Amino acid sequence: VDAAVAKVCGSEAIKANLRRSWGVLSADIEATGLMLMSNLFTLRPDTKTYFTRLGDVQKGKANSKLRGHAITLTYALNNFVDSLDDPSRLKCVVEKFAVNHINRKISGDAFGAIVEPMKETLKARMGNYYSDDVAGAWAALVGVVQAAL
Amino acid sequence: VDAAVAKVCGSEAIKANLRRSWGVLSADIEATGLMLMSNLFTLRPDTKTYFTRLGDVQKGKANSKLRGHAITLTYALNNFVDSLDDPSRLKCVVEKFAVNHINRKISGDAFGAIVEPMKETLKARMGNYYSDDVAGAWAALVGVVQAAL
Amino acid sequence: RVAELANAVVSNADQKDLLRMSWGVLSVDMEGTGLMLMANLFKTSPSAKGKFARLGDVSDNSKLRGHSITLMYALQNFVDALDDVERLKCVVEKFAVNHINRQISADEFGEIVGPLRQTLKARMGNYFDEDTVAAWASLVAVVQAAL
Amino acid sequence: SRVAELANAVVSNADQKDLLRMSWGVLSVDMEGTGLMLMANLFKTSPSAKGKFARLGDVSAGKDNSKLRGHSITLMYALQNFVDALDDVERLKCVVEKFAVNHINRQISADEFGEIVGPLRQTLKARMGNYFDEDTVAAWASLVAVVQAAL
Ligand code: HEM
Ligand code: HEM
Ligand code: HEM
Ligand code: HEM
Repeated sequence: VDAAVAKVCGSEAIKANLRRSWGVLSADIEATGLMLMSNLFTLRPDTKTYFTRLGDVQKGKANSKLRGHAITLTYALNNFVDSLDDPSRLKCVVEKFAVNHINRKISGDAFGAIVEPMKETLKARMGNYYSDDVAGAWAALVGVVQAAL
Repeated sequence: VDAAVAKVCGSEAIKANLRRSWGVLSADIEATGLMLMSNLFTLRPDTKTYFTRLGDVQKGKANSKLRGHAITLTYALNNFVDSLDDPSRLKCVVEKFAVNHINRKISGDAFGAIVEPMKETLKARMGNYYSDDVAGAWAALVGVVQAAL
Repeated sequence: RVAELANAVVSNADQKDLLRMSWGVLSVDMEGTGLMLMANLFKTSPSAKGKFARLGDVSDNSKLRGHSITLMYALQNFVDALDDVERLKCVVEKFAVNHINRQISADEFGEIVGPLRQTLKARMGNYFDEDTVAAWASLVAVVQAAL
Repeated sequence: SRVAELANAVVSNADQKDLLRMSWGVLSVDMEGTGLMLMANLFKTSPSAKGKFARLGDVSAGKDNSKLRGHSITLMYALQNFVDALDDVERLKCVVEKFAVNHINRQISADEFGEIVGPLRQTLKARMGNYFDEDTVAAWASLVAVVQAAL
């Protein structure tokens, strides 16, 4: 966890890429959350096994349980971005976040299923501001969660 | 105008207080704009004569013309706050802003009618984060507009 | 009941204004305010320490720091939902899932209101308003209806 | 007046609102840069606009012209205002009607104001790259049409 936190917090390039991309996503957090979940289930349908409670995830916004989850997910991302200046905060916020994910038996490898879906979401929402380095920044941040699981 | 811009942009404390107080006001842009206008007309009912087109300003949010003005006013403040890191930007944005106010024959002294209404609005919305330094920062920013009129 | 209460919150302009104004103050310092709220809870309702046993000693605690920051982002989520009934209902119901599972009753959850009043009084100073407390109690009641 | 009926439909069209907020997220990364780009495109495809903007001086100078710079930044905060109004029809109507007052006084007709749509498309192509889609332009055209109805 400490090494993963240091990789993110010690890099001005990673932090700048996370802040600019989050700024863009924050124009519509509900649409962002729904788009991320859609990309997760389309690219990584294997992950649907973890989301039985949500019912028919193909329904998108019209599924109120999926909608509540998609919106709520973005507030964890908001907290992570607001933690980037402070390694001690990013550490304790990620370890807090990890508790329920550990309880649901989501391994670091399983959680990593989010990475390519996040890359596609970034491509579809950032226009020409998208870069490989932006995707890399998000993979590093997801790496902090993976280390905690 | 240049001297007034230099005072604002030359103090890290003025800029910090403008940004932090704007962050609070931005929790409810519409309520902020309406509250500021209500304070203007309560503390300075003499200024009502500039606003004939808006009709019965005592009606507040229920008066659609007053509501449109109150909301729109806040987007000039948003622009000013976003201009603080670049003196040349603050200058050109305030000079642009001033054009229509000059056309309305609003003097620097008349425009300064907003200062005490703004102080009251800051006290009302900031709780214990209010201080006289925050009021001073806003007086300095309004001073840039006054110098341009 | 969640729907009835959520509809009344979304329809009450004066109450939403009090929620957003006071939230503008509470959210200046997400970390500090979160810790203050939790400390008030533990002081007032000692039984809460037991529900929060995983945090260890809550009397310098990183687990409590992580929890208290995170709590404030659920409040942000609620405040951001105040203009859309269906959004408010779905975020409240999502929030409730884990709280139901931990066996936190509506009565136990209402232990947060007094601590929120004390937090509001500490943060709002001379502009503290009892009507603001009533507004927060109304929002908390939407959540209680989901438990 | 067609303002109210057009505003009703903008507020009720969720997919179109999503297109407006998504594309706005990209357009607003660089408020100054994008505002200047939009104005440059306006002068390119409607050179007649130079006459209405004569006060700005030499618009070919871009950011080096402080009057053009101030206007171009300020224009983007009116777009921010519109985007922030999309969920509340009374809010959208009152901000559009407020905005229209000065434009009416400048004798800018509905047809002249619509000259901004091409410039919006070109700016969107530059900002969106490979992910550009005409659906975003149709969304902006619907919002522009609310303003046009007020003129
Ligand atoms: C960007 C990555 C992610 C973020 C920010 C995120 C955030 C959240 C948040 C805030 C919650 C609600 C609080 C909680 O119960 O823990 C949640 C619930 C959940 N997470 Fe994640 N998570 C992410 C990735 C994943 C992935 C990849 C999986 C599965 C492989 C997963 C499975 C779940 C499940 C099953 C729930 C409970 C869903 C429900 O029944 O409502 N999460 N997550
Ligand atoms: C914080 C201070 C102020 C801000 C940010 C502000 C901002 C604005 C903005 C953005 C507009 C619309 C664009 C325009 O037509 O110029 C406007 C219009 C106006 N301003 Fe101000 N202004 C402020 C103070 C004042 C004061 C103190 C007066 C009068 C003494 C005044 C008189 C007006 C009038 C008469 C209009 C046109 C109203 C209408 O018929 O819709 N302004 N202002
Ligand atoms: C304003 C009221 C409250 C808010 C906003 C809030 C929010 C949260 C959030 C966001 C989490 C983490 C996600 C999750 O696991 O569900 C959480 C966890 C928790 N909540 Fe609450 N909650 C509140 C009131 C309460 C109360 C009154 C209790 C019990 C007396 C309680 C008991 C807990 C417990 C035991 C956890 C798990 C703690 C851990 O081990 O880290 N909650 N809550
Ligand atoms: C997206 C479309 C547009 C937006 C958001 C926009 C916004 C603004 C704003 C915020 C101002 C400053 C306040 C005011 O004086 O009204 C302004 C001024 C102006 N607008 Fe527009 N407007 C747009 C389209 C147009 C078009 C198409 C024309 C004419 C072809 C036009 C002509 C002007 C002129 C002449 C001024 C005064 C410029 C100066 O001397 O500084 N507008 N507009």
